[PDB]
Amino acid sequence: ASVYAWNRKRISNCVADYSVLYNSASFSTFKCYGVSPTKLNDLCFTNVYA
Amino acid sequence: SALGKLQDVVNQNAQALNTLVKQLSSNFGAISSVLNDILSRLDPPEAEV
Repeated sequence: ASVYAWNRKRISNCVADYSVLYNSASFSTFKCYGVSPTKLNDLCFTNVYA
Repeated sequence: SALGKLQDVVNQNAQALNTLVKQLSSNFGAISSVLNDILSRLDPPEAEV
């Protein structure tokens, strides 16, 4: 989407593999706020919004 | 009520102690009052703050 009209999707009832994103060398940036990017695989969420 | 003086001593100590316990839930500026929520999410350079 265009930034003025950004998309949103809900993630639920699933296993969230965060190492697959964190250790992907293709990202130019990966900055987490309030949580360490390396502890994400050990955490549970109500849901996740992307 | 005849024994109110003794009951009063008991009530005051109980109240003081319950207050001490309730204070553990205060954040005092923290993201969470729970020490484990801090530890399970942040790396030491931030967790320590």
